[PDB]
Amino acid sequence: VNYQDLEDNLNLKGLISLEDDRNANFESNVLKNEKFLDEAREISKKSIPEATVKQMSHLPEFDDILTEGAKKVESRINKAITFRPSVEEFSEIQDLVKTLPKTKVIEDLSTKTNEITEALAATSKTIQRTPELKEQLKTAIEDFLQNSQGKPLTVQMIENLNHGLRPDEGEGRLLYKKENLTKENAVFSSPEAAKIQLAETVDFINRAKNEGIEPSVVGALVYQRLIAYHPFAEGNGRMARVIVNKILLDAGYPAFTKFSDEFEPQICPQTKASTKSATSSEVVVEFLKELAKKGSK
Amino acid sequence: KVNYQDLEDNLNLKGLISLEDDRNANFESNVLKNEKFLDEAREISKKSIPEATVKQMSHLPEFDDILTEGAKKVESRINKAITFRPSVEEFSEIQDLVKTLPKTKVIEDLSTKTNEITEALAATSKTIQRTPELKEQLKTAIEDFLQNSQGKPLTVQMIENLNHGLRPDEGEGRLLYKKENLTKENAVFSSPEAAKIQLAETVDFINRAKNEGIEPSVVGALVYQRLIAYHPFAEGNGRMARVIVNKILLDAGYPAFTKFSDEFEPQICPQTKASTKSATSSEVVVEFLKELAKK
Amino acid sequence: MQTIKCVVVGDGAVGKTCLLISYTTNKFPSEYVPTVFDNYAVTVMIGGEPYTLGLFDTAGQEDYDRLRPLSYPQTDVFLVCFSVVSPSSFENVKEKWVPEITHHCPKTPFLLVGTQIDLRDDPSTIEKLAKNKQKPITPETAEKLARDLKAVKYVECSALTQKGLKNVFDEAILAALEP
Amino acid sequence: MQTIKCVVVGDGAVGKTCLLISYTTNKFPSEYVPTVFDNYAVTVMIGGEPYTLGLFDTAGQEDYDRLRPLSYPQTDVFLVCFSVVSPSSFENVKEKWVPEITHHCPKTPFLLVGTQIDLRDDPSTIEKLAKNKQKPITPETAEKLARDLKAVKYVECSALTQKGLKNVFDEAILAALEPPEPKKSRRCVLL
Ligand SMILES: Nc1nc2c(ncn2[C@@H]2O[C@H](COP(=O)(O)OP(=O)(O)O)[C@@H](O)[C@H]2O)c(=O)[nH]1
Ligand SMILES: Nc1nc2c(ncn2[C@@H]2O[C@H](COP(=O)(O)OP(=O)(O)O)[C@@H](O)[C@H]2O)c(=O)[nH]1
Repeated sequence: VNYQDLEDNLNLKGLISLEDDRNANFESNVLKNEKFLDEAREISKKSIPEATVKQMSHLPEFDDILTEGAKKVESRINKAITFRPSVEEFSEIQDLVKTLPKTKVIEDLSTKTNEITEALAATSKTIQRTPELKEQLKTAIEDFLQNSQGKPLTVQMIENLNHGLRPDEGEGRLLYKKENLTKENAVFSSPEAAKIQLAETVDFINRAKNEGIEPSVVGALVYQRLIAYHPFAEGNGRMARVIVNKILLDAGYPAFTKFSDEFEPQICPQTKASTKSATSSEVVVEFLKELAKKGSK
Repeated sequence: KVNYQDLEDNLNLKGLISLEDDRNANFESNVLKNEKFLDEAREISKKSIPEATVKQMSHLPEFDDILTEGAKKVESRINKAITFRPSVEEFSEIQDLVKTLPKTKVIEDLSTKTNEITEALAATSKTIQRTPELKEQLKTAIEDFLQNSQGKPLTVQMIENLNHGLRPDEGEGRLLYKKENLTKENAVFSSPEAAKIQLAETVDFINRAKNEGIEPSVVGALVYQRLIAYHPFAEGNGRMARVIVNKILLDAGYPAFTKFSDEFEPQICPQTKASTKSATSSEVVVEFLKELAKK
Repeated sequence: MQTIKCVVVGDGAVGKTCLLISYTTNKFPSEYVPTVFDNYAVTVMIGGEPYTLGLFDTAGQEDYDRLRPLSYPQTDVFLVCFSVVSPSSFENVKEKWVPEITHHCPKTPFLLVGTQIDLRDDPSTIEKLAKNKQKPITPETAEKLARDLKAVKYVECSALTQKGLKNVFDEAILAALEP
Repeated sequence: MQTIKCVVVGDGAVGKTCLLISYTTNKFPSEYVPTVFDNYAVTVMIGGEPYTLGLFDTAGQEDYDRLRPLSYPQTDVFLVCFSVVSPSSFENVKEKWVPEITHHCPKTPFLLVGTQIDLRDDPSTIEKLAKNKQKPITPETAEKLARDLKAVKYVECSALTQKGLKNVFDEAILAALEPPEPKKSRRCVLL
């Protein structure tokens, strides 16, 4: 638990202190949050016959039954994303950041817009084959970079960004997801827990910048948890890559595209127990390695 | 607008009006443009629309405004009813009306405040009177609420506990907040999400009003009206509002409030039958102080 | 197999939600009712064959005029409701509701459903109407209005006492099955 | 009219939600399914007469072990699912699922349903199983476990290709018409 004796030129200690504070308040901010609990209660009751609901309502344990599964899932996710490295992983992250290419001059807003657009294009064959879609996403990226320039990030900025990154949807679509979704075999936060921890991630991004915490490590953690939270109905991948690439490009690092195909399913905790899931620190290491791999190309 | 710069004010009503002007001016951003609020309207509206019609309508840009127009018009109607913006005549009348209220110099202790709020609830309902066990359970919630809120800023969590404490006959597993828009004798209430949003605004309003020294009897009147109009919780909204308001009153030395007259209560909220004249925010305050002056 | 979609329209506060809850639960709701009753499906056996009956509540308030007709597609029968002790809601049957469903669903049958029968003889209700020089809507007056607006028939019910409530949905199924 | 409540259980990621969506919508869900399929009712025709078939999805994950049985009351037939390319999910049929439904619904019929047939011929799936010295579950292997665990029969389907998908629920309806008996919440009081 103690890192007082380890070399630190990335403010990882200050980063770990932010995660410890957020983690210490996770139970109250999420597990004891009544909007979260009410969501779990309603969803759970939809599968229970009304005769059984009337019967169970006389047992004091009934509320814990309705909410236990939801709380365990969020706790599982929070355990996967909370950054608390070992002494070995701490020094390893120190060496890995030194291997990243970092440009002295930071690109202007127009240039950042193009590079973040191209980073999304490399991930999707549809963006490449569809010039109209790429131009639409380019505008959303430009709008997000204009509104967030020299200003603290806000959830409204992310809502607008996510909506901008979904131009092929059709009118009237819900912004946020309306139910718990599963990706392949992975678990995501409940809609309400995702909204709660989306705002905490925003606070996490601002504090890390104010505290001078290594942006590449910040980008890694932000990528993992946004994907794990999955707040929005669609476009969570695009949105995460745009936010992370802003954090990186603001620091002069190359834009991020995607993890290896073998490593992506390890980011989230899974429903198939045989799949080994990666810890938050392991995600950071593989992120920095992937970022340094783009300095070779 | 209307000018108050020349009016006598020993209640900090000017500060109260300025608080309401800021909240009202940000109502559109805080509620109507809030995506959690719009998403709720979108999902509820689509539940009644056939899937074939949704696919057709998703090609029309106006579709999203159709899903949320009705919900936005209801909240605007509610906010218009609760926003405190009195005329110069109502301003001066409220000033005189507060001077007529009985105010005890010595403020009661925690145990005494608990009992008086308990009795204030007892007079409103015949059920609590005939059932001593129910009355004892509500007395514990009020005591717990007064202990956790003494000398500390009010929080939504304190109210959530209070509301839950005032619902002891429900059974386990019940949702705390309401799950849908409800209507009571043709009245309109805030959507579940908009009621949560504006419940928090009312909490910030209560704390800010106490710091700014705004007349507590006027604060309690406004708080009673909007809590009832918002109706955030599945049950116990009436009991909960009376407890919070009576705390605001008893903290200032005023007698506890019970209920408006039977003729005036349905005028607090906007109605579904348009022929029913609804009372303005200032008219609710005026009637509130008049009922308080009688006690 | 075959489903029957029945949409309940009419002015706000005429009892649409209550008559749906009272018909589906056989218990008049005493607590605060929902704005719009959650759409409900029952497989009714009245007659010789089973049919899935879909009951759909609407928001009669003027604020929902744009959204409400989006629920009308695939409707088999409408229940244009007015409160027999509310002359304005009766007048809005001719002024708004029948023109609305006729505009969106021209060849869809509808029933004129007078609600809240129990109040027709309530002295306090009659006295209140008489102050405004109004009087409850008699069945003869509504029957005439139903024939003028080409309604299938005029039926009336009280969600509170369930009098004629079961018959209102019986006739709606008959109107949908035999246009 | 009689209704038929069919509850789908089994380990996580065996394809319960997908086989329900592919059966009720005739389209395999592309990209992201709900954790639990929204319970759905369809009118199926059996014997010339209509039956309301109620399809209920469950969360197989361990985190929902206390909540899941509360959906079991008035169930007419269970679909104990396992992935034919997941030996652990097959093992959990004997180790977890059949004991669970038997505890709560002793006299309620259930089918052993092998899911994801298409992956049994997938070379990448065969390769991944071989890494752990594992191999797919043959129909003969699952049919023996069905008799051992007193299952009605073993049926097989692929939600992706819909192969045998319609047949799985046909057998589920036939098993449901074998008269069952009510269910119990076990009543495990705490503290
Ligand atoms: N006496 C009486 N009151 C009724 C009847 N139906 C509804 N109400 C009352 O009328 C008010 C509005 O009912 P509601 O269902 O919300 O009307 P809606 O807006 O059209 O859905 C409620 O206070 C009900 O209690 C009835 O048959 N008899
Ligand atoms: N190839 C193939 N994949 C399937 C089939 N059914 C489900 N899947 C996949 O299995 C994964 C988990 O399926 P899911 O429906 O969530 O299973 P559940 O957790 O038991 O509900 C998803 O990635 C699906 O794409 C199938 O029949 N064939």
